[PDB]
Amino acid sequence: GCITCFSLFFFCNTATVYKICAWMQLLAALCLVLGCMIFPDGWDAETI
Amino acid sequence: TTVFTRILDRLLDGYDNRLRPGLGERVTEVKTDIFVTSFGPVSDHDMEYTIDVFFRQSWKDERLKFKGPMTVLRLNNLMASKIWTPDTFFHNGKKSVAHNMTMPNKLLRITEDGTLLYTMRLTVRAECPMHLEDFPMDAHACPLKFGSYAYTRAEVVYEWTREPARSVVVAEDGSRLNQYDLLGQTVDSGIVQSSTGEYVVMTTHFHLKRKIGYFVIQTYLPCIMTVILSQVSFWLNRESVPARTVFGVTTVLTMTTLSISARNSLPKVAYATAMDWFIAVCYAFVFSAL
Amino acid sequence: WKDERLKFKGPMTVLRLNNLMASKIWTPDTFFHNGKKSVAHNMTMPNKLLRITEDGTLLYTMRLTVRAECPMHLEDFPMDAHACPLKFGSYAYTRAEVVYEWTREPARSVVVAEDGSRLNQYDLLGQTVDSGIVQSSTGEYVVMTTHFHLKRKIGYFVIQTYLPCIMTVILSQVSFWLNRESVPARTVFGVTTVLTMTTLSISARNSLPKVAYATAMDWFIAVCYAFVFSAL
Amino acid sequence: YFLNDKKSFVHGVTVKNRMIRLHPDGTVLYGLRITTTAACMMDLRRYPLDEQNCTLEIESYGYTTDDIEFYWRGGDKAVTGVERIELPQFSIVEHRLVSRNVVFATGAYPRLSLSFRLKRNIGYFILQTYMPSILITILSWVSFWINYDASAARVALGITTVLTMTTINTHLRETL
Amino acid sequence: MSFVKETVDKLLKGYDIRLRPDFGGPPVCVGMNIDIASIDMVSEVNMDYTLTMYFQQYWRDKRLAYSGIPLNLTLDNRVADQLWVPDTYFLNDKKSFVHGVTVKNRMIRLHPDGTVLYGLRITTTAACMMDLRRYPLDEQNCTLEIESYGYTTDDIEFYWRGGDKAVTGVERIELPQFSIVEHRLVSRNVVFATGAYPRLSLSFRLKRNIGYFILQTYMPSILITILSWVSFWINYDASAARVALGITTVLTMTTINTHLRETL
Amino acid sequence: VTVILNNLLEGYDNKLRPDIGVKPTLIHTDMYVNSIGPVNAINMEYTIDIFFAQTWYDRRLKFNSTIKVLRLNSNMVGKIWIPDTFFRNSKKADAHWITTPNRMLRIWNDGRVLYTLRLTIDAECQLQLHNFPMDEHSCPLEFSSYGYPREEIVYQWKRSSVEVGDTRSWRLYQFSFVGLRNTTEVVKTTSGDYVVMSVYFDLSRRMGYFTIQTYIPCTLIVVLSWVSFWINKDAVPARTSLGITTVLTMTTLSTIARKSLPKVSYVTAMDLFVSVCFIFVFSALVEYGTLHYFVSNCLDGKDCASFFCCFEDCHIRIAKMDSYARIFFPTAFCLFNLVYWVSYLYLG
Amino acid sequence: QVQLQESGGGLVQGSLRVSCAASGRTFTTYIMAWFRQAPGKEREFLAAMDQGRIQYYGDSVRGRFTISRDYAKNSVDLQLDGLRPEDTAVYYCAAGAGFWGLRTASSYHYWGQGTQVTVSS
Ligand SMILES: *[C@@H]1O[C@H](CO)[C@@H](O[C@@H]2O[C@H](CO)[C@@H](O[C@@H]3O[C@H](CO[C@H]4O[C@H](CO[C@H]5O[C@H](CO)[C@@H](O)[C@H](O)[C@@H]5O)[C@@H](O)[C@H](O[C@H]5O[C@H](CO)[C@@H](O)[C@H](O)[C@@H]5O[C@H]5O[C@H](CO)[C@@H](O)[C@H](O)[C@@H]5O)[C@@H]4O)[C@@H](O)[C@H](O[C@H]4O[C@H](CO)[C@@H](O)[C@H](O)[C@@H]4O[C@H]4O[C@H](CO)[C@@H](O)[C@H](O)[C@@H]4O[C@H]4O[C@H](CO)[C@@H](O)[C@H](O)[C@@H]4O)[C@@H]3O)[C@H](O)[C@H]2NC(C)=O)[C@H](O)[C@H]1NC(C)=O
Ligand SMILES: CCCCCCCC/C=C/CCCCCCCC(=O)O[C@H](COC(=O)CCCCCCCCCCCCCCC)COP(=O)(O)OC[C@@H](O)CO
Ligand SMILES: CCCCCCCC/C=C\CCCCCCCC(=O)O[C@H](COC(=O)CCCCCCCCCCCCCCC)COP(=O)(O)OC[C@@H](O)CO
Ligand SMILES: CCCCCCCC/C=C\CCCCCCCC(=O)O[C@H](COC(=O)CCCCCCCCCCCCCCC)COP(=O)(O)OC[C@@H](O)CO
Ligand SMILES: CCCCCCCC/C=C\CCCCCCCC(=O)O[C@H](COC(=O)CCCCCCCCCCCCCCC)COP(=O)(O)OC[C@@H](O)CO
Ligand SMILES: *[C@@H]1O[C@H](CO)[C@@H](O[C@@H]2O[C@H](CO)[C@@H](O[C@@H]3O[C@H](CO[C@H]4O[C@H](CO)[C@@H](O)[C@H](O)[C@@H]4O)[C@@H](O)[C@H](O)[C@@H]3O)[C@H](O)[C@H]2NC(C)=O)[C@H](O)[C@H]1NC(C)=O
Ligand SMILES: *[C@@H]1O[C@H](CO)[C@@H](O[C@@H]2O[C@H](CO)[C@@H](O[C@@H]3O[C@H](CO)[C@@H](O)[C@H](O)[C@@H]3O)[C@H](O)[C@H]2NC(C)=O)[C@H](O)[C@H]1NC(C)=O
Ligand SMILES: CCCCCCCCCCCC(=O)OC[C@H](COP(=O)([O-])O)OC(=O)CCCCCCCCCCC
Ligand SMILES: CCCCCCCCCCCCCCCC(=O)O
Ligand SMILES: CCCCCCCCCCCCCCCC(=O)O
Ligand SMILES: *[C@@H]1O[C@H](CO)[C@@H](O)[C@H](O)[C@H]1NC(C)=O
Ligand SMILES: CCCCCC
Repeated sequence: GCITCFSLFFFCNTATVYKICAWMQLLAALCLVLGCMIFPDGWDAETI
Repeated sequence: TTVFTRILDRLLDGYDNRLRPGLGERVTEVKTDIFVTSFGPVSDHDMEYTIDVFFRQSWKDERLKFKGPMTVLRLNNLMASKIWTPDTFFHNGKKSVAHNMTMPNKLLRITEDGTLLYTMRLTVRAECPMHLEDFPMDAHACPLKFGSYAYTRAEVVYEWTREPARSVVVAEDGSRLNQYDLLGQTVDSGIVQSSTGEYVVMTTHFHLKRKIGYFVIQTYLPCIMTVILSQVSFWLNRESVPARTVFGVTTVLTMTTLSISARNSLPKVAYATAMDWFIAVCYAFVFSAL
Repeated sequence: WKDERLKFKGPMTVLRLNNLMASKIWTPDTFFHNGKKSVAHNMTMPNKLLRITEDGTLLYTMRLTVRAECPMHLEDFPMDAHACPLKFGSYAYTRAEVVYEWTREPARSVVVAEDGSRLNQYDLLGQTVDSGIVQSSTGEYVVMTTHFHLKRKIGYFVIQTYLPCIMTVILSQVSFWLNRESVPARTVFGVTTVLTMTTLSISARNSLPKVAYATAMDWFIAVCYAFVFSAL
Repeated sequence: YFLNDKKSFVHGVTVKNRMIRLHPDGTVLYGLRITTTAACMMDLRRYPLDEQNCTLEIESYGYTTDDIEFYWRGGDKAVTGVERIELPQFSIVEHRLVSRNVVFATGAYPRLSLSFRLKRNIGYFILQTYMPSILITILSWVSFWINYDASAARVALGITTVLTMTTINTHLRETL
Repeated sequence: MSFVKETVDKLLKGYDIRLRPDFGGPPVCVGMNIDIASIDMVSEVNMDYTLTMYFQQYWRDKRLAYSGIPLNLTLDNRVADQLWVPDTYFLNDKKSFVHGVTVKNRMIRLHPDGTVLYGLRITTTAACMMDLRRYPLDEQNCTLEIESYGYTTDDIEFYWRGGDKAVTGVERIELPQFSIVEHRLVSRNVVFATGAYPRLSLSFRLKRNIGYFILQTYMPSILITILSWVSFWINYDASAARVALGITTVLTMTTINTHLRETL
Repeated sequence: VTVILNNLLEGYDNKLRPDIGVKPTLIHTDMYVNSIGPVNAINMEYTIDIFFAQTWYDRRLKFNSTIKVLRLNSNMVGKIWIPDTFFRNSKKADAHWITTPNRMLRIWNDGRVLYTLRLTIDAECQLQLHNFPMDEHSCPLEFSSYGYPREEIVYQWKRSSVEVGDTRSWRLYQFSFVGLRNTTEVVKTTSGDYVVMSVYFDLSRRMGYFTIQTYIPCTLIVVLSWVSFWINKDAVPARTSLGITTVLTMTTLSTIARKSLPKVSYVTAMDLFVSVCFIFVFSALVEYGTLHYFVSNCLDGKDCASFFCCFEDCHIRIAKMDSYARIFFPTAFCLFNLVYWVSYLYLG
Repeated sequence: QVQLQESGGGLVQGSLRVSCAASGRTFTTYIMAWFRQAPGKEREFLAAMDQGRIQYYGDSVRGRFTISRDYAKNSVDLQLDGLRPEDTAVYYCAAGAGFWGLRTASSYHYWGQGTQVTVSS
């Protein structure tokens, strides 16, 4: 979505789009951290 | 012990299975009855229906009398095929199956007095002609008719073991119908005068009534709502020419789609059903609104 | 064929045998190489006839419903043509043991009935009759081959598929002749012609064998769809 | 045997539905109960306003007229039950019987033929295939009574009528 | 190899197929095993399901006991036509067959103590009553009922060989539409006037998968309804736009409904 | 020669395998695949026609003579011992009996028996239809002796194990025959341990029909949905009709996505592509609806409201939503296609 | 309209034949039956014949009355033999698919005028 929001650089003010990707990348990083922390929790599975 | 094998070996001595019991001096009387384990699907496309039955007949053959400590004698299928049994067949059958898994699903018991009891497990597809004038509001009486193929009325006569109503017993769980409801059975007997002679025909009639809720929710109600949209066209201001034209023509297209879908899932009938008349009137109403 | 063991003499000249006795005599183990589930009719009785001439010549006639494989390459559908084969020969006996031949000249030994064409889709142009040898791990086998040439009928697809697609494309191009200010009207042409082409494409593809490669009709429909999209 | 059959079988429940009846004079009656699918070449160019002509041919496999002859016992009353037939989509207009010797080059072979002339019933098609097409064609003429300037209305009407005809044709191709 | 030949010939010499093991004695106990190769089809219309299995029956026959050959004699399956075997049959069956390629998929194995193992590869269509009022959110229950046609409990008795582990291969079954939540084995004696007849019952509980209907039925309808709500935000005077949107949403819902009617 | 056959059949018990007490009976198997029939993905099965040949040794059938080989039709096949071979994953299999039984039996003087027959098998193949129509499968055909465990019958593959014909005369509509392989395993059952052998045929689906029929039309419908963004605002009937009728066209197109497949309860690649395109057209229509509605009517630098969340003015600029959607929608669709196609072709 | 005309005698000292001709609809697939009503208002089943040419009879008139159908003419005939004084009644011709019936008048939708029969000794 941020790579898509690179398109907004034509019209919108540069600062607000930079902040939009900033918040979007921060949220993406938070999701990636949550995934990496939750993934070892599932190692108890009978297949694993 | 030796008594069983001796009686089994000595029963068929001089027995001619080409001749019916009491040939030329009496009429072979067959007491028959049926236990319907499941009233199979009814295919209105093919005008047929499947039925699984424990079909058991009984008669008397004095040629097979015997004496011993035992009053009942079980015959294996090889020997059961070596003696005369009725040539019962289903008049309106299309393709019936005698079950053979794991061994022939039939049994033959003999009493010391010569009474034979012959039980079979069968799956019979039978013709059910249908009057679809009042479809989907219609009801039918699908028949199941059987009798001797070769022996006329003066040689073999079939009868019901018990009262005819109680001689065809349907299992409580044995109603495998999606479209219909099995209201009940009517058991009867009659005579057919064929080109070869008179024959006794034992008949059952299973009474079926089609369920209507599916056609109400799928066809009647959406068609009525489409028509109601067609009259709702009238309440828009007359100056909305493109709006009302689009409304009418797209309502006609919707009605056409509904008609196609309604008929696509139905048997290929020539004359018109009640569903067809309702759909045609709905066409007329949307067309007249436009 | 000829069987010296079955020679007989008498007032007769031809003696026909019933099925029980015919099953007690060697007959060729002919089978159809490209065959499938095939039927040997026995209504009311086995449709077979074995006859022996006084000099041991056996004639064996059967009535069969052969279901045979016709490999089809439907790239040119519906303008395609095919040569459906019918190959047969001995199963167990190699070329050194059993050899097949045609009773007459090869062209005249496979005779098609005048009114036997039960074809709806195709037209039977003709037949080609030949013979050959097929190699195998077991050995060489004689194979008698026929090839029936079939040409598909095009008129149904013309009236049902090609003509409505062409007319839809013409309708899409008709939008160019209206004034530019009729924006809803020309939008309605464009999108409804797209929807009509979609419906026609789905219908045309529905009644066609489920091949994963593109046929000629698929290319025609794709180009028409592109034309309608371009008009919009 | 039946020359034009494709798949036939004698019914076999509860036993093989055969009948042998010997008469004192020596006459033998041999009865079978047979369900047979028989080929019928149909000319459907006038479909659904078409009459079909379906026959059953009965021949001897390996006997000529000097060894066996066929005839229809009872004459025209040989075949019964046709009057009691009501097909879902056809109506049997007439049935005919003919006995003849096919003069094949080796020798003459007997043959019987039972023909039926079916006539298709059209109320289905009239009520369902012709009526909506006629109504949609009539609705397409409504555009002529609308003003020229009303572009959106006339265009929507015409193109949606075209779409409806396309839908009818495609789905009728699928169903038929 | 010869000594086996005389031993087998002696066993089959004088054998009476008509007489069960211990004809005058107690009932012969017949254990049963099933190995489910596959559950092929589940027809809601016909209300049945197809099932391929290796069905094995174990019993004891003193007539077939032999000594001097310490190994189990796996005989050609044709010998099954000469030996007595139970008259088992599947009560809720509609159409079944024992496979026949390359030879009849049948097994006879004798044991030195007289134990007979009799195996058959059977594909059976079995009727299964279905209650589809909650379809596609329905949990069906489909069973196979095994019974003796002629013999009552005095003559024959059934049991599941290995107990709850008698039927195997259920966990390896994959069904695209269903998931086998669990299976159960029951052994009982149905009581009638004639007598108590033994019966075994295999049962499966099938949970219909919902994802197919989520993607094909529910999400399109929800999205089309949400689009139909868009008219409320369009201006009142835009009659052509709002009417076109509403009537085309109605047409789209009709199209979805009819297509689902055809495919399902 | 009849004397030889009569002598061989004398004192012969076909119920007993050769070497019943001595050693396992070794069998050498060969297959010639005439045609791998169509792959029926609905029932998860595929048809295959084979010439199946088995070679073994029978000491009882040794004969001393100058003939050195007896070549025979099916007549004696029932008179001798034959292996109990059956196909484990065969839903339905049939032999061939027209004109006569399609079987062959050859017996050499040293006791070697070769037994060949033609078979048509409808073999089960559980297809994992993820990545459809980019899916590839390796459908097996397994067989083993029904009754005889590994200690009694052992199969062995020969050098020319499985042979194939042209492979252009085969009935494969959807797939292309990629390759072949053979394997031997020992499978434990309640009866015992059995020498199972499998032949895996590798198949890959063709995408030409799916490319022409659903991928390209769905993409074009998405582009036509984008065309609404260039239509002038206040052309309300035109834009509304365009959006909703493109939605209807996607609804029509999505029907044929699953016509070939069974009712699997997971999203295939085709389903995902169609779903994403549907969301794209839905989003275009919702975008126009929103635009029309809103137009008709401590030490880093500063603080946690100006160094982040833009709470100084921001909505205001909604009139330019078409300008954003003109480039946002093609960018989102192009990025989706780049991740979509790279994922299903190269990474996995 | 669908009508079922009846024809036959009304007086006999005897043997009689009562015919029934149906007009307005083809009853080839329907069951055609005869009913009797003596004075006292009680309707009695006599005979019925099916599309399969299967003849059902009532116990009171089994072996005496014979029912036949001419499907080409779309008519049903009843031959009455061994008449008695107690057989005097009005005879009705009926047609209709036998639902819950084949022996009950409620299952028949079509009926005719009826024909009077009297026997004097
Ligand atoms: C419940 O009930 C069902 C039956 O309703 C039962 O199923 C039945 O099982 C039996 C086996 O137990 C099975 O019988 C055998 O069939 C073999 C031949 O094929 C027959 O089937 C094929 C195909 O059938 C399948 O078709 C479909 C799939 O393709 C589908 O419906 C099914 O899957 C079905 O199985 C069919 O094409 C054949 O048609 C004919 O050709 C045969 C050629 O061999 C011939 O035998 C048949 O009679 C028949 O020919 C007549 O009909 C045709 C037209 O159809 C006419 O053209 C002919 O002129 C004839 O009129 C068959 O129907 C067959 O090989 C087996 O025969 C052998 O049986 C034993 C074997 O040891 C011997 O006692 C026999 O003698 C015989 O063996 C001899 O022949 C073979 C073949 O050459 C040799 O290899 C042997 O060495 C041996 O040779 C010796 O003896 C002969 C004399 O006998 C001598 O001449 C030789 O020189 C030599 O000395 C056997 O008959 C039956 O088909 C099947 N019925 C079905 C399914 O419909 C269930 O099992 C029951 N339930 C349970 C669970 O038990
Ligand atoms: C303005 C101009 C005026 C024009 C005039 C308009 C007139 C309005 C027409 C009404 C049609 C009446 C149809 C009723 C026909 C009689 C059918 C009937 O007896 O009702 C039940 C069927 O319905 C059913 O359950 C199926 C359920 C259908 C109802 C579903 C709720 C829809 C809610 C949406 C609103 C609906 C109302 C709108 C009407 C315009 C019978 O089944 P039952 O129980 O015995 O056993 C279970 C079942 O599975 C077997 O029947
Ligand atoms: C394989 C994956 C493919 C990835 C492809 C991704 C492509 C995604 C789509 C469009 C990108 C659009 C980029 C447009 C950037 C053009 C920005 C521009 O015009 O220049 C100025 C600088 O902006 C800026 O510093 C912002 C810098 C933007 C940088 C983003 C573009 C770089 C793309 C380089 C491609 C590398 C690929 C290599 C992959 C291995 C801003 O203007 P301006 O002052 O007048 O406005 C002020 C106000 O008053 C009115 O706008
Ligand atoms: C409104 C005015 C009134 C018009 C009234 C006319 C109405 C519409 C026309 C015809 C309807 C007749 C029914 C259609 C019948 C089908 C036509 C037909 O029979 O001829 C076919 C020719 O195919 C073929 O050349 C294939 C070609 C089909 C015709 C189309 C090709 C030219 C399209 C160029 C695009 C221009 C775009 C316009 C841009 C300005 C085959 O026959 P042939 O004997 O060989 O048997 C071969 C054997 O396989 C069975 O057919
Ligand atoms: C062409 C159409 C256009 C595309 C459609 C629009 C795009 C929609 C976007 C994302 C959703 C995609 C979902 C894809 C399907 C997901 C299906 C799935 O895998 O999850 C299921 C769970 O369902 C579940 O608990 C769900 C249980 C049902 C709960 C009700 C859900 C209805 C929605 C609730 C309101 C949401 C409001 C938001 C509205 C926008 C698993 O169980 P199921 O047995 O199947 O596995 C059998 C397994 O065991 C076989 O091995
Ligand atoms: C196609 O139709 C043919 C007839 O139109 C079918 O041929 C008939 O096949 C059945 C069984 O398939 C035969 O009936 C059986 O015969 C066996 C053997 O009997 C013979 O052997 C005994 C003992 O050696 C001997 O005593 C007899 O006289 C025979 O020589 C027995 O088990 C029973 O009798 C059983 O009825 C018919 O006999 C046979 N017809 C004729 C005229 O022989 C053919 O099977 C059909 N094709 C199929 C089903 O695929
Ligand atoms: C002939 O067949 C019989 C019957 O299958 C064989 O008897 C059985 O052989 C199995 C396998 O060795 C035995 O299983 C085992 O049981 C022991 C003791 O419980 C356990 O320690 C092992 O781990 C294994 O689970 C089984 O007990 C035995 N007896 C039965 C089933 O009654 C026999 O061995 C076979 N003989 C030959 C020569 O193949
Ligand atoms: C079938 C494919 C056809 C593709 C044809 C694309 C031609 C578009 C050329 C754009 C011309 C242009 O720059 O003027 C339009 C606006 C300028 O803003 P405005 O003042 O006109 O509202 O410009 C913009 O602000 C955005 C213009 C759009 C740029 C992105 C185009 C991507 C097209 C690829 C579609 C697959
Ligand atoms: C449930 C979603 C339906 C689709 C609605 C699309 C058009 C929505 C436009 C914006 C709605 C929110 C604005 C609220 C402002 C107000 O109070 O009116
Ligand atoms: C121009 C905007 C759209 C961008 C997406 C373009 C790609 C459309 C997908 C076309 C299907 C291509 C099929 C690739 C697989 C193949 O042909 O082997
Ligand atoms: C089949 O197996 C044999 C022996 O195991 C081997 O030589 C041959 O290469 C195999 N076939 C293949 C890999 O295609
Ligand atoms: C300008 C010509 C466009 C053609 C589209 C196929």
